[PDB]
Amino acid sequence: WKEAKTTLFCASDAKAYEKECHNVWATHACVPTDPNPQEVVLENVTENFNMWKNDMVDQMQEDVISIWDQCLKPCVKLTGGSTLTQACPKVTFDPIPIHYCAPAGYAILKCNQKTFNGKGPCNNVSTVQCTHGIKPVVSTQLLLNGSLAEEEIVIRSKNLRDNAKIIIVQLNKSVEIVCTRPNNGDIRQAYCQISGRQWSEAVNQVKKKLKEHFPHKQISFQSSSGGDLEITTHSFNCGGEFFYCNTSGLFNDTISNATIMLPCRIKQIINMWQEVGKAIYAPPIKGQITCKSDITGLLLLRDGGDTTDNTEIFRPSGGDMRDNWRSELYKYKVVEIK
Amino acid sequence: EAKTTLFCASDAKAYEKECHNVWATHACVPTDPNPQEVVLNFNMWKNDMVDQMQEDVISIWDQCLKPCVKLTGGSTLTQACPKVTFDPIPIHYCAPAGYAILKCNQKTFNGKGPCNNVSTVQCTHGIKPVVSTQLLLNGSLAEEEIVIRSKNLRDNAKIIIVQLNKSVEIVCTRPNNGDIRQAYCQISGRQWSEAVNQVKKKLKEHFPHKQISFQSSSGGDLEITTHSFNCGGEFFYCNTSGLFNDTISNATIMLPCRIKQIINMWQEVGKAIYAPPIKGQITCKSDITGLLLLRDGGDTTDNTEIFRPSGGDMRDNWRSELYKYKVVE
Amino acid sequence: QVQLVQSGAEVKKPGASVKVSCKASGYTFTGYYMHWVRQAPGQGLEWMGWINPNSGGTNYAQKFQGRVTMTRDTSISTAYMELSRLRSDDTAVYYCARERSDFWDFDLWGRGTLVTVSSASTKGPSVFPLAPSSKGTAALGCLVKDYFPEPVTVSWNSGALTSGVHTFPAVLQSSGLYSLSSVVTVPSSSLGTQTYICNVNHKPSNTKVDKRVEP
Amino acid sequence: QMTQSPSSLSASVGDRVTITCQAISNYLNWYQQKPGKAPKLLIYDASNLETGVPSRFSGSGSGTDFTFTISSLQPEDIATYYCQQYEFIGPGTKVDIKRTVAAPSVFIFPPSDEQLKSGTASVVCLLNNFYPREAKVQWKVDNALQSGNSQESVTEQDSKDSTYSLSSTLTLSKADYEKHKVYACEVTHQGLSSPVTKSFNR
Ligand SMILES: *[C@@H]1O[C@H](CO)[C@@H](O[C@@H]2O[C@H](CO)[C@@H](O[C@@H]3O[C@H](CO[C@H]4O[C@H](CO[C@H]5O[C@H](CO)[C@@H](O)[C@H](O)[C@@H]5O)[C@@H](O)[C@H](O)[C@@H]4O)[C@@H](O)[C@H](O[C@H]4O[C@H](CO)[C@@H](O)[C@H](O)[C@@H]4O[C@H]4O[C@H](CO)[C@@H](O)[C@H](O)[C@@H]4O[C@H]4O[C@H](CO)[C@@H](O)[C@H](O)[C@@H]4O)[C@@H]3O)[C@H](O)[C@H]2NC(C)=O)[C@H](O)[C@H]1NC(C)=O
Ligand SMILES: *[C@@H]1O[C@H](CO)[C@@H](O[C@@H]2O[C@H](CO)[C@@H](O)[C@H](O)[C@H]2NC(C)=O)[C@H](O)[C@H]1NC(C)=O
Ligand SMILES: *[C@@H]1O[C@H](CO)[C@@H](O)[C@H](O)[C@H]1NC(C)=O
Ligand SMILES: *[C@@H]1O[C@H](CO)[C@@H](O)[C@H](O)[C@H]1NC(C)=O
Ligand SMILES: *[C@@H]1O[C@H](CO)[C@@H](O)[C@H](O)[C@H]1NC(C)=O
Ligand SMILES: *[C@@H]1O[C@H](CO)[C@@H](O)[C@H](O)[C@H]1NC(C)=O
Ligand SMILES: *[C@@H]1O[C@H](CO)[C@@H](O)[C@H](O)[C@H]1NC(C)=O
Ligand SMILES: *[C@@H]1O[C@H](CO)[C@@H](O)[C@H](O)[C@H]1NC(C)=O
Ligand SMILES: *[C@@H]1O[C@H](CO)[C@@H](O)[C@H](O)[C@H]1NC(C)=O
Repeated sequence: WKEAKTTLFCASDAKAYEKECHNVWATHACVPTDPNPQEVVLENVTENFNMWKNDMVDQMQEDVISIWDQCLKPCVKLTGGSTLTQACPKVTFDPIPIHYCAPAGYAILKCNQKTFNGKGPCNNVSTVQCTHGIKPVVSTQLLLNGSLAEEEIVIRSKNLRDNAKIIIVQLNKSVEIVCTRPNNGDIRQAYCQISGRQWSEAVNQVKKKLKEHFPHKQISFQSSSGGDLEITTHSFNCGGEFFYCNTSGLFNDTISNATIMLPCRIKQIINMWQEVGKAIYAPPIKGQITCKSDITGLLLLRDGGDTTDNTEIFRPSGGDMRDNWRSELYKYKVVEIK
Repeated sequence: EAKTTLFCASDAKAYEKECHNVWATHACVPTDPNPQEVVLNFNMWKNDMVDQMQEDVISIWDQCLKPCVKLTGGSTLTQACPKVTFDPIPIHYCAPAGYAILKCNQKTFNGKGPCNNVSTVQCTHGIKPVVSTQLLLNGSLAEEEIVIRSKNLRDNAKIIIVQLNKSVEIVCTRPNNGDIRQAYCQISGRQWSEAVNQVKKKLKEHFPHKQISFQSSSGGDLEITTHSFNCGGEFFYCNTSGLFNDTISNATIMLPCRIKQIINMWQEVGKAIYAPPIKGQITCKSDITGLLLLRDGGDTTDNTEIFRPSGGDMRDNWRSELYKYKVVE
Repeated sequence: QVQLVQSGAEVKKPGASVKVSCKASGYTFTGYYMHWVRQAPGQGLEWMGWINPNSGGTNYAQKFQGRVTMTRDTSISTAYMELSRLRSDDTAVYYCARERSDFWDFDLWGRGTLVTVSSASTKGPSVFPLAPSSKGTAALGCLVKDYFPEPVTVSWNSGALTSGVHTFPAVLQSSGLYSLSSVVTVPSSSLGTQTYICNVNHKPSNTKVDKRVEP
Repeated sequence: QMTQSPSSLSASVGDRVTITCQAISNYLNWYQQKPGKAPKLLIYDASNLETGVPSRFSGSGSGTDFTFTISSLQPEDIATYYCQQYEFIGPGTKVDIKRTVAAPSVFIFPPSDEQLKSGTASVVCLLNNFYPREAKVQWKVDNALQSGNSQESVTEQDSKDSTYSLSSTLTLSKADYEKHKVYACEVTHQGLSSPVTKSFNR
């Protein structure tokens, strides 16, 4: 129909009785889900989508800031101007699926093209009230608990020729990953388990898809070049605790066809994504902390400058969580029906 | 005493772009230059005037504060959402002909009982329709001493409206550009600590042999668990953990706030979504003139009676201003 | 005279096939076993297998079993080698060679064919003159820029001019495209007197150039 | 499985050069492979000299130990030498010549008007017929050093006069190119007592 920008509303299945933080935020923020939604296919039609200029992405970012403002309150928040102390309550933390919905007079177009690269024309289109359920999972390097590509791996970037612009990868087959900090030893020490055969195969498939976009070059995977730890490690939050995981064993040109162990630390001193600054959080809760997650996508950064061995080097990256939302919101735009 | 339709008058200016003026001119007649007070049993909890004003304030907001989306179980509604200049202006609600408005001049009327010093006036004083929870803003103060008002103090389910002797200033600000939703309130810890004891003291008069404790909200809608209000068209929600605290700081007190686009409406059951906040510095310097408290029920542990902020029913807000007024035929 | 002539250099996308042909002249084709040997860039020689032209019968190295196919057409004295499911490490020069005796002495080799396994895509060279103004021996040349894949051959004056020619190895640019120079030192006296043309041939794109190099 | 030693060796013209191959016997054949060409069979059945091959090359064997000898190394003998037994081939031995230091001739080439009209500018410096192989070219523009701007390439050792040649190539956009006037390359070699510099005006 007609592209337009407005204020969408969120719907979720949060429960008023549930003490978990995503629920608590959503019960106020969001209305309930429609049990039977109406999707109207357009047969042959063409619309242009731009995942990189999508007002829906910017809305989820402001939303996830609002969630974390309530869930994850740090003991000390450091800003260049100031240092601040506040209450540090531990909380129950498990991301729950969020739907973003169009109000009256507006609709959300959904691209059904099975392998849309995300900026350009869409062949198959439908109109919906709401997006699918998107879990606001904050993470770097590996994209977790998201949606998979229907047909084949897709590579998405604002400018592939520009090395500085992040690469969002969508996988064909998800790979399981389990990170656990066992019950009490070093209470900050943790580990992650990955099937090397499954991850090694996943890598080749993305490497092969990458080679199509750089036909000249050979494709190398390597450990992060450097920067803030949030980015140089696979960083995420599990049960309110911030995990930082060594993915040197993941981004390697020679990967083990065996079970892979990644070392992790629970960190109290972190760099915020929400704003530039540093936060200090409370020491971990007691007991077993575990996350069994689905790796469904990647965030990569390609090395700049002249290639030494006619090799293009790609290293895990991240940091701007909007890209995380783009990995899910690429196929939607808001249009005002007339 | 009779039930009728009062009419409102205000100091509205026809040239003013501020919405309370704009609503007031079409809705409201001019202030009477020459008011008459003629010296000569009331209930603030059973007063038709409150139900009238509530409709007015709904009416004000419908014209001033149109949310971009109104979310109702049946439906979504979308409408023009223009930002506006917002500063409540005092409204005088007046009796139609053949009717008069009685005024309690009583030194300390609890608001349910008999008033001795009565007068007749055509109009009530100018009341600002400040919509808020937990803290009462920009209203009227008690003349003699802090006043406790309830339908029943023995029934913990009935709200407690406290009217203050001496106002406490509150300044809430979103600084000029960071998280544009982030805001803060500044209150003098010394001023507030004294105020609490002076209200804690008055309370011990109704609950003898018990200690008086202040604690944070028990739970409910966010509107009620925080101190919520509108400042310059933007909706503030402020964490009063530092205010309702048995051990308040002598030092300066800073409350964390958020500017919120999604609110639960007090006008009706539903949710409204408003536009993102304006650019620039947003600040409200207000005078805290009263409290909305709820007393904990049950057998007392440590012989302490616990009180917590409450609200949500905006009629309770007007009852804090209309208590001394009755309509007569 | 006694010779093996192979097909020209190739580029093929990964996963594709390549066929190399080898045509033998000046001996009885049926008499000797023909072998194929490949050589990756900068590396040593790797035997791929042999074929018997009487039988058409083959023997392939285990490394390439199921990927290589050796056939022959004794009618035109031609042996064919086909490698399937190419992978980038299959980029190499492929040679056909005759086994002279059961010493496995390969007395006769083809000039060898380069096979670049690469997803995309052929580009003809731009050929720019390297004019000479400096001075009793002057240098001139040809810049053969931005072509793909290897190889290009450069000669001067259609082969008449050979003394003092240096064709450099190609360097692989940051663009993935190759580039090389061919120079020649000549008598300075020659520069007005004699025409200089460099002949650049890039068969993978069927690009052929004659470029006069002027003062 | 095949061994070969040494990997490479330098030798003066006329020297005695000996190569060793380590493998039961038989049979063992020796090949010479020059740059860009196919192998050429020299020695077959360990000791037998192929027809038409100079008498200076020879081979010897005992058991599973073999050796290949050039009695008097000539300039055209720059090549790699491979032993082989059936399918298996040794990693090969690279033989290059040692010679008296030779200075390079130096020439510099401005970008062509052809190339300019397309928007890029390649400047080329030539080092011609020098020895040893070690050499150092650095680019100056208007007295300004450059880095990462250029690529260089070296010929194989010359079969007649045993020298090398070297090309260094300066590439930059037509925009940058016209932002300057004087373009120079500075060659440093053991043959040159003071480092030579060649240059021109845009
Ligand atoms: C990607 O997505 C994946 C899936 O989509 C994510 O993986 C999911 O992760 C969530 C957790 O984030 C999992 O759900 C959780 O399961 C927890 C464990 O569930 C089992 O264990 C229960 C208890 O075990 C004992 O008791 C049973 C008897 O019933 C006995 O058999 C057993 O042997 C053992 O002794 C068991 O009863 C269950 O049925 C399961 O077997 C479960 O405990 C979690 O419940 C949490 O959270 C929920 C809301 O999510 C609450 O309703 C619960 O009360 C409980 O919360 C407690 O923990 C909080 C944090 O510590 C507290 O602060 C809470 O207030 C609460 O604490 C209370 O309860 C404690 C007693 O348990 C008391 O000690 C306290 O004082 C309080 O009373 C939850 O259901 C999914 O299982 C999992 N899915 C998969 C497929 O694995 C993954 O996380 C995602 N990754 C990312 C990055 O997003
Ligand atoms: C309480 O009343 C005063 C006005 O009586 C309000 O102060 C106004 O504040 C706005 C911005 O907040 C300013 O732009 C106006 O200039 C002020 N007007 C006056 C008359 O001072 C104050 O904001 C009110 N507080 C609340 C919570 O509504
Ligand atoms: C802020 O408010 C939330 C709920 O409104 C409450 O849980 C929290 O404890 C408050 N802040 C502090 C410091 O307690
Ligand atoms: C998944 O996509 C890849 C392309 O990256 C493709 O090679 C692979 O066969 C696909 N497999 C399935 C089951 O979709
Ligand atoms: C682990 O990560 C660190 C920092 O993120 C990195 O320097 C290191 O190389 C990784 N592990 C190993 C074994 O190198
Ligand atoms: C990482 O690389 C090294 C070699 O570089 C290898 O030995 C190691 O097993 C690799 N690990 C994984 C998990 O890929
Ligand atoms: C198995 O592991 C080796 C490295 O140990 C690797 O080279 C090979 O490709 C792997 N193959 C599979 C099918 O995983
Ligand atoms: C105000 O009232 C309080 C008690 O309600 C009393 O303690 C205080 O002295 C009064 N102050 C003034 C100035 O009237
Ligand atoms: C409120 O009380 C908490 C502890 O109960 C204390 O840490 C905090 O400083 C108090 N805040 C104020 C403003 O008194």
